[PDB]
Amino acid sequence: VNPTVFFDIAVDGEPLGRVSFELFADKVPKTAENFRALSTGEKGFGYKGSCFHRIIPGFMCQGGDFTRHNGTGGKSIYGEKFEDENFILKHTGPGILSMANAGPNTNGSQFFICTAKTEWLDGKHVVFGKVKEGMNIVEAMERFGSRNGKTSKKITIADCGQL
Repeated sequence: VNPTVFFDIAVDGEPLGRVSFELFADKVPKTAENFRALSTGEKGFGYKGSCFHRIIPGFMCQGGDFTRHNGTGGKSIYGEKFEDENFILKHTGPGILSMANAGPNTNGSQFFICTAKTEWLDGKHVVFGKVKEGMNIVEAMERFGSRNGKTSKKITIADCGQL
């Protein structure tokens, strides 16, 4: 059975709500496992306390850079980077969870939650989960973004784990 993980989101330290995600371990097991373990922190590092550094309304919310907090950092549980596992799943609409990258085979810890259909990313970014509960909370987060992606308040993962 596919794992479910949660993020409790805060805005300038104030609780906003919870978003949960189904991870598609049945189709992208290596990529799902990376996100799962980073969400429980069981390897000794992970997403708890990290921020969403880039939020563009009508496109995506990007996070997962727990080492440099700005899009230049992060690392996977397999090392600094890992390969594109497959591209079976596509960017079909809001709620899709997909890996950020900087070229072929450069997955780390950064990810994005789509808030629109982003079909031009198909075959370039590995899709590995979807929002299960709390899409309304993603929509609320999105309002703190801007056209250039800077956030008007600090959006953090106050807690996270596996359900």
